[PDB]
Amino acid sequence: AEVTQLSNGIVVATEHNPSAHTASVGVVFGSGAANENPYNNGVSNLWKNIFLSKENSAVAAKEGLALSSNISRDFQSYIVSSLPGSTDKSLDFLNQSFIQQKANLLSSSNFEATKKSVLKQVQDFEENDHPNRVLEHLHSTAFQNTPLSLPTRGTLESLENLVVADLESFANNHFLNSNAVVVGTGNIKHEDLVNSIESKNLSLQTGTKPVLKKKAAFLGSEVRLRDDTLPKAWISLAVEGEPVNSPNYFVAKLAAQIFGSYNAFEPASRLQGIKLLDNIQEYQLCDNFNHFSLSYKDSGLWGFSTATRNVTMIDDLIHFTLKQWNRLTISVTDTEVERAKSLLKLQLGQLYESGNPVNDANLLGAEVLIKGSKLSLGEAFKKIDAITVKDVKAWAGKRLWDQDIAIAGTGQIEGLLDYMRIRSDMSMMRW
Amino acid sequence: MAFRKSNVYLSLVNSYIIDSPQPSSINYWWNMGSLLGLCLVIQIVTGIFMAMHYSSNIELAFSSVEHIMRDVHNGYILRYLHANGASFFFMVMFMHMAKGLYYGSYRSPR
Amino acid sequence: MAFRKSNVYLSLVNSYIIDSPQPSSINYWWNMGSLLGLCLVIQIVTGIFMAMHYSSNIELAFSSVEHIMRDVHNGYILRYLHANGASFFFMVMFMHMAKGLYYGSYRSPRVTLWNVGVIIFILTIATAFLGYCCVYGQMSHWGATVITNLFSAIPFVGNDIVSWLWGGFSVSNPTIQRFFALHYLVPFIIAAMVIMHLMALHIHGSSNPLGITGNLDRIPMHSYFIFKDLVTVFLFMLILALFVFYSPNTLGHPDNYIPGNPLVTPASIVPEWYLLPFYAILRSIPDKLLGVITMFAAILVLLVLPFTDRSVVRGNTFKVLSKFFFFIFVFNFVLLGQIGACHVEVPYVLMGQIATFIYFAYFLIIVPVISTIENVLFYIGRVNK
Amino acid sequence: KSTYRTPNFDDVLKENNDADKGRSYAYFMVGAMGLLSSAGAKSTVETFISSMTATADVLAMA
Amino acid sequence: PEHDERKRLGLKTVIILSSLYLLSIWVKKFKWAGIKTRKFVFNPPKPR
Amino acid sequence: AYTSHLSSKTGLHFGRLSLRSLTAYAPNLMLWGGASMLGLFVFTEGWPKFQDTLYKKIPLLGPTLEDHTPPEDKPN
Amino acid sequence: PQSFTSIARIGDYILKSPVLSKLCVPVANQFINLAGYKKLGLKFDDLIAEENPIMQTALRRLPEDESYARAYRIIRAHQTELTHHLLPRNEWIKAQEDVPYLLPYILEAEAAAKEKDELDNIEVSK
Amino acid sequence: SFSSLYKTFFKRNAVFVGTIFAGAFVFQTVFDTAITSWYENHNKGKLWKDVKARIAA
Ligand code: HEM
Ligand code: HEM
Ligand code: HEM
Repeated sequence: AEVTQLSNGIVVATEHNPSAHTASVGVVFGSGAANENPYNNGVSNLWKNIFLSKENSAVAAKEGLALSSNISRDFQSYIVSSLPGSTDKSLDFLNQSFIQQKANLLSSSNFEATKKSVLKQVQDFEENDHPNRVLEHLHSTAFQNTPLSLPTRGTLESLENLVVADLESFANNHFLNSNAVVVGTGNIKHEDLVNSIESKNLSLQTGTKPVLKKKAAFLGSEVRLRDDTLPKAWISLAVEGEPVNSPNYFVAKLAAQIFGSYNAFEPASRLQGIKLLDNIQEYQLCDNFNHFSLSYKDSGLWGFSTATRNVTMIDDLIHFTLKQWNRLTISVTDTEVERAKSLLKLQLGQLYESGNPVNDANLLGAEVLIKGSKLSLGEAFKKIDAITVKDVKAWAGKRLWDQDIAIAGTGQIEGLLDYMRIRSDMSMMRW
Repeated sequence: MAFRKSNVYLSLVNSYIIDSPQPSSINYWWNMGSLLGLCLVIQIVTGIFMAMHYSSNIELAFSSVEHIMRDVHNGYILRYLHANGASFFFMVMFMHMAKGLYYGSYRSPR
Repeated sequence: MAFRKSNVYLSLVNSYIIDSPQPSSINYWWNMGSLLGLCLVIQIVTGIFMAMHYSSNIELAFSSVEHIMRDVHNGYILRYLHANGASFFFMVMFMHMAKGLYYGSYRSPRVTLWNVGVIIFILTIATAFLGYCCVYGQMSHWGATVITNLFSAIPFVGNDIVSWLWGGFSVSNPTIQRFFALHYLVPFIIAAMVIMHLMALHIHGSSNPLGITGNLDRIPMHSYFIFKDLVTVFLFMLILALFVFYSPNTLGHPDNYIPGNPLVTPASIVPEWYLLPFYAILRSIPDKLLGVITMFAAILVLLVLPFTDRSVVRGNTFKVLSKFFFFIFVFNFVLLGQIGACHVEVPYVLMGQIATFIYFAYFLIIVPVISTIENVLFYIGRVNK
Repeated sequence: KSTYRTPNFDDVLKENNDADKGRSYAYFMVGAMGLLSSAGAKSTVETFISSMTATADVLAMA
Repeated sequence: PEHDERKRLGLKTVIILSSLYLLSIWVKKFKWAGIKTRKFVFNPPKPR
Repeated sequence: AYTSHLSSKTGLHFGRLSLRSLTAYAPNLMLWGGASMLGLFVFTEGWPKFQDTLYKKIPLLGPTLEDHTPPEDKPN
Repeated sequence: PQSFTSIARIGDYILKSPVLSKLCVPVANQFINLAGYKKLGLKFDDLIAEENPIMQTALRRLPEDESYARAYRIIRAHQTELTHHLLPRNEWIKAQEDVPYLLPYILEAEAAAKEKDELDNIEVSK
Repeated sequence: SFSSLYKTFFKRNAVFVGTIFAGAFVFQTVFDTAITSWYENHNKGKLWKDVKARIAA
């Protein structure tokens, strides 16, 4: 359904869909925030925000073009959305403003304003957004002293040290031809986009990106950023998950779906077919949780992330969650796997084929940057339907039974016990 | 909640042994109280297993202790365990009282 | 707040004795638990004050008990108080267990309470047996011989367990000194088990004779049930004083005043009267292994009763058939005791076997069927269709 | 100093961090302690029971 | 008269308890390593 | 096609224990039975009846347990 | 311990049969008169032991006027049996007054819990 | 083959405690024999078997 082709310098990937009413054109680079130091962290955030400057957005909005940008740990994307007859203008803007004439966005008194804007933005994230910063600290201690622990927002002390030369240096090291994938989603054809890319000479740069010296390695640890003036108690908790293009990638996604996500204030989320809600709905142990399976180029993370105002029974919450995690190793039943298979196919269909051609361009550029081609939804559904109970048991014996955990928490987490008491829940005494 | 928490007796065991919040910085002088509990269990068990054989008349007291040393299988183990364990009971108890005297564990709350 | 609530120990005494919310409608059958505590304090105190004079050797056991009865000042008071207070301990214990069986105090909240009670029942039976064997009369020696020769029926290690319990090759000096050390020890396990009984009682409160919820009308235990229990405490002391000072050897077998002779069988070996129903359930089965297994099952079949009482209202207060069969169980127990006192003769063997079957069919057959039938009758007597 | 700058645990981290290797090393020590505790507990319980079994004074009169 | 057997059992007991003491020291240090190598940092909070 | 109903059976259960959980647990129950049997083989080793029946039948540790005192220096 | 749905099933089978009705209904009426809970002012659904989550659910779902009236009947029976008397004969619960008022709430909570357990232990036919 | 070593002996706690008790049985027998042999060999000539052999010769 989707067509990727390597033209003479660059990889063009389209996902044509004529039922759409927009067409998102963009370039997705494969050098996210894992390609930073501790000292220039947040230069990708600043590249994102000077791509989305007021000066750069007036130019696009005069032509009927909306700009969307995204920073992750693996990839970073710069996507230009437009009406379907306006793909040539999207490529003209992406060529001129971002690729060739790059030293005009990077002027003084625009870089300064955008640096002040991302300083205020990162400070507002670090003070107010409590679940997402607990997940960021979960990466910060799961993969510490290793490239994957860098927060994609960038820290507040490393963003203040940044000058224009750091953005130019990151641009020359990463915004390359061997590192880019130019993506067209919405309703532009693959022939039309590649004809437009051959028409105007579209080349970013020639060198190769810097090879990282140490691969990402999970180190079991914890961080305890307790803040007794916060109402709730946010705690993420994770084991090492499968990386992307692993054979147990969909199995890790399925095992995350066996325990699903939950929202105690929603009455139709109380009635989910999880066996953990019998434990945690008696004394209302949590307000919400979500089990995630993140996967990156080098490693991944598998666990959950919760929040509760029952600050005295944090230990019962963590205990019952990890004692349910042991059931994948010992006694996961068949209907849990079938319910999770149906719900995982539903989650994957709501993620991949939504009506938003920005998100499809993000996912397509990432999945053909890492793997070189995009796996179709039918083959993914067959790989999901081929997962048996024995596969979840083997994966949970490998990755979950008595493995090291990474924990991260903020708020009123005095009730959260220390590491060895929580890590003793990863393996029962067979009862 | 957990079964060690919701039970009647396991909540006592949990709040005194399992979940009992101890400070991080207490040293091996705080092991003397647990050692006194171990000492007392040793004394009670060995004393019962020697009171099974001890005869408390004035004509049979010393000879019955001598019967424990001679005729009872591993009876010298019980007798020497009782005597040396009472001496160690008082050694560890003097260390417990001296710890309370040094670190001021007698003061206003305690 | 008050000092009776704020202190460490007075909060325990307050929350168990002084402010303990009892339901208003409980009756004098709820006094037997406090009476059992009084019996235990009587037994432990008179036991210590006789252990100061008793000698556990096999040549000095009976002579030292007679030294208590003759030479010790008020020692006859202590000995008759200990013996008849053990008989009264078991009377009030049977009343406590029977009011639990009657008013449904074994059901869903108080299963832990019922099971700790059964553990206390087993330990008190064992204490009474060892203390009866401490006198070393004729019934003491031969009761020890019979009940510890019961364990030679286990086919693997029966002789090993028997010669480990005896301390030798028959019941002798090491057996009697063993039994005295154990008879001193085990009542403190009973006191700790009584504290566990009080914990399991305190977490859910008492039941009431109606069976309905008692959370609505409650009364603090001090100044109401303190004096309501003082009435039965003085009544228990009055009946015990009668049986200690005027008929002191009525509840005792007269063969215990013969010294312990291993070469003479006293022609009817019979334990104390409160172990006689279990002695009858023992002798009903014509096999030594299945007999002691049936006696242990006779003590342990009360653990089945929370899961066989199929009723939906608690207690036989409002149940006609359950009331009738409960008193059939009670008088079957009295028949079983009178059967076990008898010799092994022709109508008595069949009557003991039939009474043992009725004893086990009460918990296992009669109670589920009768309670299911009463559930159906309670439904269809007031549902119009 | 940020909270995302984790401190220097490098003096206490072991250089290789194989999971099965480190867990076999930890559980071999815990299992050896349980081994010798089982032997000592057996010897202790058999000591007290064998004290309760019989005496030489009656085994001579056997 | 228990002298020989008492010294024999003393050798057995002393060997087993010395090995258990050293293993328990290792198990203590292993269980306590995660607490023993903690680090606290303090970036003082903003005034309200 | 189109599926209007969800076809399912109600399993087999006794409230908490399920047949599926019992079949998933049963080999580790056999392992715990074997572990407790080894525990009884430990804590009954000094028992000379169990030595005579079981532990002296062992190839390399069997004759190790039995004694070699003659009936000239045994008092009984 | 016996489920209320089972009591309803057996009792409905007895009541829907013309022979079993005329044979067992007077036995139950005389059983209820001998049971004597009406002399204390109690209806039968005050007598059900409430210390289980199905009964706690039904008692939470009882409307408030029945809750206040049940509270008064329970307190009145406690005081009556405290004084070791009965209520006077005009204060006895009449036969037409002894209606099962808690029974639809008990049977509905029982059906909900049985359906919840059955869906907890399903096996999808694949 | 540390993965195989862990997966065999240390994954299941039942097999773990079973190996603990099996090792404790083998240890009790072998170690008691070793201490008995070392004690009787250290005290050679002083035990009753050696005094009895001297009387016999
Ligand atoms: C509080 C704990 C105890 C202490 C401190 C203690 C102290 C002592 C001491 C010092 C001796 C003299 C030892 C000697 O020189 O021979 C002794 C002897 C004795 N104790 Fe205890 N004891 C305790 C518990 C018990 C208990 C509970 C009993 C009874 C069951 C008991 C029974 C004996 C006996 C029978 C002796 C007789 C002599 C002997 O064989 O040692 N002990 N005790
Ligand atoms: C649980 C409570 C107790 C019960 C049920 C109990 C039961 C008995 C019985 C029935 C007898 C035989 C009485 C006779 O017929 O002469 C007896 C004897 C005896 N008991 Fe107890 N007893 C208890 C507590 C104690 C305690 C705690 C001690 C020790 C301190 C003790 C010491 C004695 C002694 C020394 C005898 C010897 C004979 C005598 O003097 O009566 N008793 N016990
Ligand atoms: C030393 C023996 C005992 C003592 C001191 C004791 C003490 C008590 C006390 C004080 C109560 C509360 C008052 C009452 O309800 O009567 C109680 C309640 C109870 N006991 Fe016992 N008890 C003993 C033995 C037993 C036995 C042998 C059983 C039967 C297995 C038992 C079962 C119960 C039950 C079921 C209750 C709750 C009764 C209710 O609240 O309706 N107890 N016990």
